[PDB]
Amino acid sequence: GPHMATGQDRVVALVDMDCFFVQVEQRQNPHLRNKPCAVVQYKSWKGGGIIAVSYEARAFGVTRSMWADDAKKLCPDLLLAQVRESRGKANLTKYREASVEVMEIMSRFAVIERASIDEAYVDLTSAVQERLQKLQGQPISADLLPSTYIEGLPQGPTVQKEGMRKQGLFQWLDSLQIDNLTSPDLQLTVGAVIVEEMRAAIERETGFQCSAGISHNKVLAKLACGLNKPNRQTLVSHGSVPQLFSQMPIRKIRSLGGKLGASVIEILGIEYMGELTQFTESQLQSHFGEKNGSWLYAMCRGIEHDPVKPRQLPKTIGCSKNFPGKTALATREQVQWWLLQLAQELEERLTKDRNDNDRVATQLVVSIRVQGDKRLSSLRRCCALTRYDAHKMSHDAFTVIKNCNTSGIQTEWSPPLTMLFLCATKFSAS
DNA sequence: ATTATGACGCT
DNA sequence: AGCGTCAT
Ligand SMILES: Nc1ncnc2c1ncn2[C@H]1C[C@H](O)[C@@H](COP(=O)(O)OP(=O)(O)OP(=O)(O)O)O1
Ligand SMILES: [Ca+2]
Ligand SMILES: [Mn+2]
Repeated sequence: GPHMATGQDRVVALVDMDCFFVQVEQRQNPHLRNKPCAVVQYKSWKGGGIIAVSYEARAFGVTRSMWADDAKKLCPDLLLAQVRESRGKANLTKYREASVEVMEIMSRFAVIERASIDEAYVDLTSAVQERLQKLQGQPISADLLPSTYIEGLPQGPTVQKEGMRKQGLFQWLDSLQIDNLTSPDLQLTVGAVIVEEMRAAIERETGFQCSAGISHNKVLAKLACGLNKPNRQTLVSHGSVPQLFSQMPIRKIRSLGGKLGASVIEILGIEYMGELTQFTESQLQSHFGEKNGSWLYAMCRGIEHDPVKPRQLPKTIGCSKNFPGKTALATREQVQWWLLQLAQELEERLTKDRNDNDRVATQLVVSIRVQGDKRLSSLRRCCALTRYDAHKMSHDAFTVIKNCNTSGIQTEWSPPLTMLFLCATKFSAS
């Protein structure tokens, strides 16, 4: 009862860019705006691989991971923008720089945690408190929430989508108790007002649209964000959780989309997140471990305590390339040339990072894959990163991997390498 | 031949 | 440390 924690202590948002790489290309090339279009990397093999898809193109069934030649079968008028190639490889610099544009705007409102190239968590608890006091107990007008959905509403006692949105928003606002400054529902609502402001700022200052989730923790905020995309935001209240989770496949919750989630389903014989409430914490810990068990017990009740970490910059800077099928590297000269290409991109990015962010990487991680292994990485080795010099880094990378070569002949490389990966890690202030 | 990343957990 | 998982 009264001592039962409800995980309503924080206001957390997740802001995620809509079809991000496509918007970056659409800003650059107005011919692509408001069109079925996708971003592709490489081209020779099956037209290139799609990595981002506009919502117009999704209507035709175009998806990520599709070959462009195959996407064209679904959508003959599909427009394409290609990822830049430098030093023989895809180069994602344009999108990383566009990401920084957005992250720096978000950071004006609150502490953010960079969660991917196109999304960040926001801890809005303090900002909400401040806005609540400037608000002096006045009601919140629907006009302040023009793109907000309230998950679970409307309910009870109609045709258009925007009509439904407003109906639900009005039910929510009509029920709000605005003279309690510690009401979690009110806090979420004020959070949503701030996120409208944040999203407007992002669009005004970059041209990019985004969606957002507002809830009491990161997992619910992420889930919320996806419920109404694109260009909308969704508030998931604590009270909405039992109905929301009652038909929510376990795999939809962040961290449960893989083997652990499959094991929860198989071992317990359930399908939906809500069904987890019928197990004791000890039961869940017995199957999934102490940490996962406790996390699942709380999470299926809408409760999670993972903090929004104050980190805007990536912790590592890496460069990787696959060499599939017959392109697998089979000579020492090949392996060395590509290590140099990777190292040259890495040096460029590291040198910029040092100037921008007052830090230096101190460790170089080298990873490779060998033909026939279908693990992502076959082998990882580290060495000291003491100078931002591509020839040195590529020589050092070669040194730590050269013994992987089972070939008798020095020139030849066996078994052929199907992936190379250089990663700069362990940053120190500089 | 579903590529190029990036964070965090386990032992 | 080196490997595995999950993610976008
Ligand atoms: N598996 C991947 N491989 C390479 N790049 C990816 C992959 N997944 C995502 N990206 C890139 C391209 C995306 O535009 C960008 C952001 O990803 P993501 O948020 O999942 O989708 P999205 O922004 O393209 O559309 P959405 O509107 O559904 O969020 O990151
Ligand atoms: Ca996105
Ligand atoms: Mn994303």
